[PDB]
Amino acid sequence: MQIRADFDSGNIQVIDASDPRRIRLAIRPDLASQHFQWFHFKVEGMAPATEHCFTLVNAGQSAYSHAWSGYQAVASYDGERWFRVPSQYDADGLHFQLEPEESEVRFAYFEPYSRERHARLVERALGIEGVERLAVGTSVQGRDIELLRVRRHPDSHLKLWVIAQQHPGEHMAEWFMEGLIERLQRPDDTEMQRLLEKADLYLVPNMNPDGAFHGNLRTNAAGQDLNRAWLEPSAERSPEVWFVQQEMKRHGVDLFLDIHGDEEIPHVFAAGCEGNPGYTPRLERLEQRFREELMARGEFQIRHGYPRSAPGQANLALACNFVGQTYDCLAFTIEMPFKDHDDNPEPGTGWSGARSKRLGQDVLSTLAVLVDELR
Ligand SMILES: N=C(N)NCCS[C@@H](CC(=O)O)C(=O)O
Ligand SMILES: [Zn+2]
Repeated sequence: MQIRADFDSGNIQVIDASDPRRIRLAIRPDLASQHFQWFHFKVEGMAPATEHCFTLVNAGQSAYSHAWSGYQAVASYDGERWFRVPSQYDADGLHFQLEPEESEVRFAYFEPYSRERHARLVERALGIEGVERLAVGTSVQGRDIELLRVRRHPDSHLKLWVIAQQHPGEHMAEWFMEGLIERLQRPDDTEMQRLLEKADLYLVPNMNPDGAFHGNLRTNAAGQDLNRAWLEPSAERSPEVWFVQQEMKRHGVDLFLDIHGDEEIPHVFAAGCEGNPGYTPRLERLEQRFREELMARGEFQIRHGYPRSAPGQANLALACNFVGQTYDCLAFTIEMPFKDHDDNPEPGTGWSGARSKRLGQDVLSTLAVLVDELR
């Protein structure tokens, strides 16, 4: 058989694939940083009625190695239908098995979102009523960072910002954006009519095109963790973030959602700004309102997530905290799992692109209810 990762978001190093029950592979570190966890490769020429056993030998050295426990790898014969496969984790690494029904199959850490799909999403968005490309940034390697604006009423006053995938390996993030944008196509959507009569949406489908294309997990091309560059952005080292901050300064922000994915926690959740020195009772209540309304509508919960920050101990280098404090607006880091959303088990696919898309649509419903309370 032959294994390769010479394509968009591909990531893998082949050690030995001469024995179907002893396939050995290694995950490749980011272009310019030590991080790694995301993997994506294709296998071709597999024999029929044959059990194939894979091992990612260096999983123990990954960025979040403790997150491998309970994680099931994703696979697909066509690149459209993705399914989970039996996986285990021990000192030897991550292992997964499959008796392929076809001669070729792909494996990935999560259902991938290619830049080609990104182009299609942008093309689709600009064909929707009220949608325009407000601005465009440039990544370290010269790829577009589109900023889309949804404005259907020339007298609205609120600016709701949603950006995604600052960390390239968190592909569920742009899937979330696809769901959000596709909902805008609906001819008769009363909730969106109400929301857009009072607010415009500022959307950034992908914050790290270089990292995504190169199959990176954490950093942009220059090796910078974009979500640690908000306190001191650079047009040279973190142009992706520098771009967004300039646009925010000019248009204003009344809501900010930073879409991410968490390797360890098998639950969808949101991390707020309770650690901000600028945190206020107003924001405390708004965060409560958002979580409650979203939990009542989508696959979202509150018990599991990151620990809350002690008063005034937040790291302002993170987008959620920086934007929330700089603009005194409701702000959250939305986190979807690489595993499953255990509250609603669907083992066959675990968390997926489709469920990510749905969460995006349910978030829109939540914003529609809270619009009059944002300011
Ligand atoms: N409150 C913290 N420290 N993180 C939550 C926001 S995103 C976070 C997790 C993620 O990357 O998904 C990160 O930027 O590392
Ligand atoms: Zn992230």
